[PDB]
Amino acid sequence: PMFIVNTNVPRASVPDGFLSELTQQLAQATGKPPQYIAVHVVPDQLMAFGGSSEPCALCSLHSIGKIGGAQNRSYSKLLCGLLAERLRISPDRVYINYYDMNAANVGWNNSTFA
Amino acid sequence: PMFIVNTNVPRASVPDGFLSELTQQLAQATGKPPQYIAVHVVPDQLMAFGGSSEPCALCSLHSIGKIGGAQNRSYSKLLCGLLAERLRISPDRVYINYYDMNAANVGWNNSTFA
Amino acid sequence: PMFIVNTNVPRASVPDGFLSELTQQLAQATGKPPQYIAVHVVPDQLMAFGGSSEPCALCSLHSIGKIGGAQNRSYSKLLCGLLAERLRISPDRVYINYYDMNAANVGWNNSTFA
Ligand SMILES: */C(S)=N/c1ccc(-c2c3ccc(=O)cc-3oc3cc(O)ccc23)c(C(=O)O)c1
Ligand SMILES: */C(S)=N/c1ccc(-c2c3ccc(=O)cc-3oc3cc(O)ccc23)c(C(=O)O)c1
Ligand SMILES: O=C(O)c1cc(/N=C\S)ccc1-c1c2ccc(=O)cc-2oc2cc(O)ccc12
Repeated sequence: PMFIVNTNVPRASVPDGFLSELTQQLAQATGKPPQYIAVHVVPDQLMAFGGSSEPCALCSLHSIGKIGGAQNRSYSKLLCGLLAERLRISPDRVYINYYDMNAANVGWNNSTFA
Repeated sequence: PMFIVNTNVPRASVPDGFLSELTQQLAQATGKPPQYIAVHVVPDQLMAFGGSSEPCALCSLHSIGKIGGAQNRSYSKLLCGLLAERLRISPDRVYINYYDMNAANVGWNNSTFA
Repeated sequence: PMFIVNTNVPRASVPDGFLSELTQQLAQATGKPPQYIAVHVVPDQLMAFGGSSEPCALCSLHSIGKIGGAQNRSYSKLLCGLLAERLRISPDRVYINYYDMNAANVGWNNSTFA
């Protein structure tokens, strides 16, 4: 998986170990080796949700395949829970866009996963 | 809808209240309340368009329906107009990628929309 | 094409002229005029790949056509090669998401490409 979180929460409010925790939790949820997991947290953003710049997040979760999608709900509970507990963002001010990529459309190590 | 603008315009030339302006304009364009509108503006970016570092933008509009058909062109007129008038970016140095999301691929508030 | 690189390598490591280099290399690889190419480099990011904060990147290449099995493999060697040589990022710590955009779904200059 590749998980990206864009948030207006400041850098100082992102706990030490947060990328580690995302990685470990994504490994547990997908059941796939953690060595392939990419995580990206982007704090201090100029963002609003519902016209308010209270804490919010816009996220992306990319997975590689064709039959992917069934775990989206489970991921939403997991990831909203992490953003709430760690970054103090209300789950109702988070969107997570899920993208199931074709292997031929993901590059890695000089080629693609096709 | 979720609207994201990445630009090399500096933060100081982003007007005060610009997030609210985007939200309001999208509320009018959609005919739906501001409540579920998310906006994200990213200034100060290292960008080039056409080999030039004159002001430019790369944008995304994600919507669960409410796009396609003649709506993408209408959005482009609205959103290029706003970026030209407020951020002083030439419309010919803006790209906007439109994404018609499936509700099952959008997470929010611990769940997904379908 | 539109090429975006998100990386934890510092801004201070990005060579002067890297945006121009990416623009020219993309032109020659995709066969598209440099005048239409957008590049966006985002350094200093809070990222991990495989649980490690060693240099890594998450990239996107959007194109209206010119995306496919064989083309993407070639692009991956080219783009990993530039990230390795210029930014010192190992190719096995890079993902590139390729998006074949329909012209109807790309806004530009107050309108869309189709
Ligand atoms: C998150 S995106 N986890 C992840 C990343 C890469 C891979 C993986 C492949 C996925 C899908 C494929 O069709 C082929 C894959 O091949 C490899 C090959 C090597 O060497 C490493 C990883 C992948 C997975 C995965 O499911 O295997 C998961
Ligand atoms: C921008 S992304 N505006 C937005 C976001 C979500 C929703 C909305 C749904 C949209 C599409 C669906 O198929 C189902 C939706 O269900 C809900 C349910 C709840 O509780 C809140 C919002 C949505 C809208 C929308 O206009 O309804 C708009
Ligand atoms: O001509 C192209 O293949 C093209 C390539 C681009 N490169 C990266 S995203 C961007 C845009 C276009 C293009 C473009 C691409 C597809 C299409 O159907 C129509 C197009 O029309 C154009 C008109 C113009 O004045 C300028 C460019 C286009």
